[PDB]
Amino acid sequence: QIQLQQSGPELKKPGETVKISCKATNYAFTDYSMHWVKQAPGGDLKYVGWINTETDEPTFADDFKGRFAFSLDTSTSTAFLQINNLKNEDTATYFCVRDRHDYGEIFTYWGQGTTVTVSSAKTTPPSVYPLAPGS
Amino acid sequence: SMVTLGCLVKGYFPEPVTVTWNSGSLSSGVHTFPAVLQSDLYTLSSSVTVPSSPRPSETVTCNVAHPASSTKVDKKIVPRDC
Amino acid sequence: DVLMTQTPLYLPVSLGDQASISCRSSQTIVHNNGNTYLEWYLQKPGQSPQLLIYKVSNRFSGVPDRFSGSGSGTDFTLKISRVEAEDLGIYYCFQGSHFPPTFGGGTKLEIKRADAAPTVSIFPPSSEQLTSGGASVVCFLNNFYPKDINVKWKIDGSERQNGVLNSWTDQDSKDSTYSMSSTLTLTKDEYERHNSYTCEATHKTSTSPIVKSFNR
Repeated sequence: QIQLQQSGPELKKPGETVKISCKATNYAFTDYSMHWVKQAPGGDLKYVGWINTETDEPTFADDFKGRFAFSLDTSTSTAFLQINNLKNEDTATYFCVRDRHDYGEIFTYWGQGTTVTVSSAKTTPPSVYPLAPGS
Repeated sequence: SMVTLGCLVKGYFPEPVTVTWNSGSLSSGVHTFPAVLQSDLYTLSSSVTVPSSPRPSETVTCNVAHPASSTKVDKKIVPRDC
Repeated sequence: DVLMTQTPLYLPVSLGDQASISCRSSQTIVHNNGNTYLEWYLQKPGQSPQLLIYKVSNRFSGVPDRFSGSGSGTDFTLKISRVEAEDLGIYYCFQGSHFPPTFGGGTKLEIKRADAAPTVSIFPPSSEQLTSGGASVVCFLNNFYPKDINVKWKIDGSERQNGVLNSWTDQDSKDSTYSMSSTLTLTKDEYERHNSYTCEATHKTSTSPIVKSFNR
């Protein structure tokens, strides 16, 4: 019944900053550190890092060692992944996961994912053109 | 004899855009393709190969819905001829 | 950094067929604890990774007997025995032995069928986009199979290398086929300067590419 409900989609712009939530259900939220994974559109399943839910001490994989931040609210049991100086490459889907007190890792329970989209574009409607046979 | 018409949905942001054909009455041979990025906007297309006989007869409209702009726009296909 | 490598990139089979997908490790993956942490995830469309097997062979709580993990050292193999209609998705090996935990390449598990040729169609730009100034010539190569296929644009006899953005359908659900659009986009002025526009579909079901075109 352990659940890891995350936040809805986010249409951010290069530079803007974004914080993302991951609510933890049915378990001792502070006895298992949370993990964050990145999945670039169409594949790219990369690992962002983790934060010790006890001490709040974050651990980043070499590459997410720049604009990423991990933090949490215990009086709710919610982890957060924030990203700064927002680049285009950042667009993808971030999932929070956790283990089962195995020391070696086994990402068992994952979040549904929250997509973060980066684009200069401001909500602009499509122009429609009819593709009548020409040949 | 089959007639493939199409619909160029272009320059929209963000997503998504529901392309329907004939108010949802053409659920046969209809492909709405995955959007990409021409640069900073999304582009997508959609196809429907209808029987030769009925298309020219009439009723062949492309229906694209783009939830964000709360915009609904649909275009009927015309021969253009010459 | 243990680079997870998987094979094959794409694996198509019939229903009820046995599949054996494999993972390779740059370094061994026996964590200090005294155990290898090879993990098999199954991600469906627009979904998160379902752990299937653990510590090399330990199929997780609930995953069927069908799903079996093998291995020892760097080499491991997961293997289904009666592919059901819900096993399709992108399989992924993982490892929690070292840091950082790497994720395999992904083996897409799909359906196999009778190879079939495409239904190429070519459409010149519309009047309105043409006023707007842009000019997009589209080509649908719908319903072919296998997914491998290559479309070439040729303006006035000459091959047009740039300006095209392609976009692929996933395995068509109704019939297991694939479809695809290839769009070349010049400006009104570019498009204007020409006569003929060809879109050659070259599928393994032929030798001589399927050609369609138009003048102005």
